[PDB]
Amino acid sequence: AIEEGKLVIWINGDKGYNGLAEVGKKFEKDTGIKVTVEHPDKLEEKFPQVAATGDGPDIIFWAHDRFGGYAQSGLLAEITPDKAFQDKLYPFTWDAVRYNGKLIAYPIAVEALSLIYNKDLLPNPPKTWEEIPALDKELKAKGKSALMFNLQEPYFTWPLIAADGGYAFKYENGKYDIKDVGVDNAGAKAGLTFLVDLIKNKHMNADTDYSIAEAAFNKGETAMTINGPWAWSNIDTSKVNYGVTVLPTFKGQPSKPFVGVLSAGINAASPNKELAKEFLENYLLTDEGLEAVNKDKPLGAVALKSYEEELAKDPRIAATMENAQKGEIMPNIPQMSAFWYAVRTAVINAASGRQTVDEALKDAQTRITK
Ligand SMILES: OC[C@@H](O)[C@@H](O[C@H]1O[C@H](CO)[C@@H](O[C@H]2O[C@H](CO)[C@@H](O)[C@H](O)[C@H]2O)[C@H](O)[C@H]1O)[C@H](O)[C@@H](O)CO
Repeated sequence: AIEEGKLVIWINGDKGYNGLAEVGKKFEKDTGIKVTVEHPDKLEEKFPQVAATGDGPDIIFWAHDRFGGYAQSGLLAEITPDKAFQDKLYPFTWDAVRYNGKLIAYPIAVEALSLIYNKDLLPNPPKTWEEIPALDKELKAKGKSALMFNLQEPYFTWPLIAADGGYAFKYENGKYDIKDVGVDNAGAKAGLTFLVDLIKNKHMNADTDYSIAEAAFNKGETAMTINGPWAWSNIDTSKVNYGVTVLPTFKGQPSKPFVGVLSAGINAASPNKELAKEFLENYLLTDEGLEAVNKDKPLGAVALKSYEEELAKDPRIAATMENAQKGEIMPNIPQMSAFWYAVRTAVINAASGRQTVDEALKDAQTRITK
């Protein structure tokens, strides 16, 4: 039934747990309360299991969308940050941790796709998607392509599809309307058609995936790619001179990438909810706290305004946030899963010629609203 008087924190092995332990150290140094950081295997699957029996960690870190299912089972305590603290974070990040009208976690980091370009091949990247075909023609004359990115996952193609109007679920007043889905509308239609046209016109290949695109950019064969902060470390080793900027606009409208927010939830069965609040609010979500973690392993962009403004000195992080604010938080409802699978199938089929754009989207829409 969770031990009282200390804090047990669970965070994934690919995050800065060592850096976080540094924050726990200061917490114990000031309060005399011990903080233990653990990163068990398959922790996202373990948490709902142990938390269901009134056990598990006091605090759990994970992408915000997975917290919707946890909150649905009443695994997370409703947090109580005052207005002063709420003003400390970007407002859109608070939307990522709200379930059934209640705040159930503290936003920590922000991640979204950005346009990654090769400064030596394209020092002045295109501001619009419409400009890409002509650029590809010019680059192809050199044996290079203009753009290569993962076309197998809807997460990567959606930014373009949503640009002129596509959307997963209408987020009206604090909640998502599962009856209002925007996959089979005019905007999504135009976006997908543009994508399909790039393929038909030989500017992109329907088979291009993550690994294919990554190697191409890393070897200087393509001038641009679309990826997240998680991929930077795999480019840095490549030595290629790259930059990260805002995604291209389509029909004059900004691309709208989905946003993932690393969040920290408090176990509903924790008898240390107040200690958790103190740690998260006044130790972790401060410039000194986030610096400790970030310095260990990059968080990318962060939810805390003050520190983000400091990190933004890195154009890659600034671009990450610019795209995120123009994007949409990933919905934390069960239906979002149906959205991913249906749209994944629609884009694949439309790109291969298996389905026309109209039928692909209509079919996706019809299944998502079921
Ligand atoms: O290939 C590396 C990625 O898995 C990367 O995660 C990022 O990209 C995926 C998309 O492939 C994002 O997943 C989201 O979107 C897909 C639909 O395309 C859904 O099936 C997922 O449920 C949804 O989360 C992911 O959010 C994004 O971080 C790496 O894992 C990276 O996170 C860590 O190296």
